[PDB]
Amino acid sequence: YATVSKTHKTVSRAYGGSRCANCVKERIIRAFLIEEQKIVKKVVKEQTEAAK
Amino acid sequence: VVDPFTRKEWFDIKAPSTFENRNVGKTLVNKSTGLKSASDALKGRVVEVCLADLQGSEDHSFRKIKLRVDEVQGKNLLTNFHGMDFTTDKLRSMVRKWQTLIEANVTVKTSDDYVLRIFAIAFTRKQANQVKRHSYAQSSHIRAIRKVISEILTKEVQGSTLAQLTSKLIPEVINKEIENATKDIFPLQNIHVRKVKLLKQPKFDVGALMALHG
Amino acid sequence: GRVIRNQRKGAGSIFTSHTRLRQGAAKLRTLDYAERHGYIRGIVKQIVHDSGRGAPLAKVVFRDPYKYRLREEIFIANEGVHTGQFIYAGKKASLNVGNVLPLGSVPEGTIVSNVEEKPGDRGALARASGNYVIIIGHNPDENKTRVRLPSGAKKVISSDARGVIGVIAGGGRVDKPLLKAGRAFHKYRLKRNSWPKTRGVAMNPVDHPHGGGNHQHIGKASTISRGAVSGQKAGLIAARRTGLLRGSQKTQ
Amino acid sequence: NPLTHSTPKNFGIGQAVQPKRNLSRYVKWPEYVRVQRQKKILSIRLKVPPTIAQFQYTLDRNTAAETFKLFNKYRPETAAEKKERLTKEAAAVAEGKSKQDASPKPYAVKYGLNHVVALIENKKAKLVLIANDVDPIELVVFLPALCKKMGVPYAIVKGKARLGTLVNQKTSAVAALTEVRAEDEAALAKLVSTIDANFADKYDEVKKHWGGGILGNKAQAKMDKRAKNSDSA
RNA sequence: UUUACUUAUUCAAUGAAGCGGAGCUGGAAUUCAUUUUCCACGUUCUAGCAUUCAAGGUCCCAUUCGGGGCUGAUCCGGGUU
Repeated sequence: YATVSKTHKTVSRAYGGSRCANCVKERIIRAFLIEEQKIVKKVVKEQTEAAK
Repeated sequence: VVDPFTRKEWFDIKAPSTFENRNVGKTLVNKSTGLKSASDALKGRVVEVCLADLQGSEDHSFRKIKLRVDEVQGKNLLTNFHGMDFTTDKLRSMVRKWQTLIEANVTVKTSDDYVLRIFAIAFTRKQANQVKRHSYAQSSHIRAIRKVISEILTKEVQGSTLAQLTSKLIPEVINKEIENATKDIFPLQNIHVRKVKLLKQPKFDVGALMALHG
Repeated sequence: GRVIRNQRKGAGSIFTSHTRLRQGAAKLRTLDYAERHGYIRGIVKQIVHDSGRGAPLAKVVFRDPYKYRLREEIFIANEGVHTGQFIYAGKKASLNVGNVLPLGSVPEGTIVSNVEEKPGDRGALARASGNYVIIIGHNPDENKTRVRLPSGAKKVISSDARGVIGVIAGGGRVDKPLLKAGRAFHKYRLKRNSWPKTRGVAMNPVDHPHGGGNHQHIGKASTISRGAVSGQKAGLIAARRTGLLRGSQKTQ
Repeated sequence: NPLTHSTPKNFGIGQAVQPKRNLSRYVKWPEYVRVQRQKKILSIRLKVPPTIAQFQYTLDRNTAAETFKLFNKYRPETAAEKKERLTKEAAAVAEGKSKQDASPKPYAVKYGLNHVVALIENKKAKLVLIANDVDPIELVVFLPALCKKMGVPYAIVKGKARLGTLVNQKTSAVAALTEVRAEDEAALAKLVSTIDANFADKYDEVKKHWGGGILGNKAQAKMDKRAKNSDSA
């Protein structure tokens, strides 16, 4: 492995030389979705404890 | 040489703050002699006595009160509400043949880290110009009355432990509430608590045990 | 007389563990800071079966709360647990199947597994394939949780004592006869040589205690004192009962 | 301010990285620190004997400050000045031929266990100071009780080292002074009565004085939860 | 003749990380006049991401090309459990 180029061995992509990118597609969509669902389920708490 | 009667000390039993006349009776226990006493070692005792002789009523002579040992201060130990059992001639008298009986189970807790369980047995009656000496229910009657009794007691016993629990059971608010509610169609008489006993207390702490004294 | 099998196996050599290929042992996440306080967002790696057992193991990896680190710890088998199940661990984590926390910090009747007389033991009782434990008593005075084992034991432990909800994945394992003693040979392939077994009435007097007689028999009552000598130990060690079994042992 | 925008970070149980905490309390300890600290700690666990209970029990700082304020000018002849003692009776006993008595007898602070012990038996000492040190407790236990039955002064101080540092040694344990100065004679008298009502007569009550029986802050605050929250609220 | 605390003796466990108490906030019995007290203390839709004195808040820098604590995350006391 250690005797090749980056642009020949692995790729110039995100986690190209670790997982597979297919199981990594179901990741960005699962990760970025609950990061916005986390701010959506974060500000709701900022008002549930403001009225009292 | 034995003679163990000279080693048995006499203890006086008091009553709660929700009941009248604190002075009940004089019984015996165990005075310290051949090494052994009666204080912070066991305290696994209760009290079985009718609140009729511990109040002053004859037309209302039923409902046995169950208590528990608390703390002793110089030969004057108090007690707290930890039960309320009944006699067999009370249940065997209300239950006759040709009529309908009901069993309703419910669990209610407080805010002082206390736990207790209550019950409620319901019965039936007649109407104006009745001919038949019989008639049963139809199932679509028993289901409704069961979930109604549980509702009112689970939201009137939480907070200030057995202090508020007894503040509605003795003055009979539950008996006249369920009686007039379903009275719009089919009434039903009696319906009491019957057997009710507590079993889980917080721990010790003289601070919380003083908020309920007299 | 000579020496007998079990007495020889006492010294050790090959009567060891047939591991090597095996993934690991049975030790969860010892109770610490957040474990006796709150909880954690647990993540199960997979349910790979151990190379030499009956019921598989849930290799639950924990997200290290001291820097970006992920060490894979180990639990037992839990009836119905998928890959990627958020199995949370914490005294403040709700009572869910597969999830774990204190027995006194949960209700009576609750069936847990991998129970331990001490919180953080990473593994003690209720760990065998297909069996369970049931909490039949809760005395909050001096953290005491009275739980019941498979034969009928009243071992009252701590309220902070570690116990995970669920039964061990592997029920009905012995509810099915193997027929072929060959797969019985296949099971011991990664266990030990505690099989095959023989009759002492077959060996010679020197070979074993039952030994001798060109007519075949034990000689002296099979019944032996529950604490016999390290040479006369082979038979019925304390059989107050013997014939129609009632599972009674110490006192039932 | 121009581009200084922050965001919150949780640390509260089961989540987030726990940074630089003060591990000072729960840190890995070796066998050497293990016994020396729990040594003086096992010494507060059980009751201190009638003989001891006086070790940890001592004199006040200010009074002992003077018991060293004048004891510094009482430093014996070091290697260089002791060699200067031999050059004064060599340029006198030869150049003027002296009869031994050329250099005046010593007027400094006394040093020596066995000897300062023999000083109280012959009570030839003017003052005596004792130390609450020494590894073998049963080795120097007779210093206070002898001073008492012979009437010689004894003020247990924190510093057996200064006893020997301003004496050319390292340790000494007994700082006596059977002499005085043609001006520091006031120091002798003042201290003889000050140290008198300090421990001499104190022993009349400390006659059957017992100590120890104390636990750590752990068994002390939870000891005030069972036995204290028993009656007192 | 009886049970208590622990320091000897002794178990189990970790790469001695969460101890005793109390307290900052809030909630939960409500006050015999005011703090007369009990519980929690960022993580529960989902095979994800978590790491460089954390960033911020604040001051000395002799101003700089870069740096330091305190709190953040309570503090007191050394008895890892």
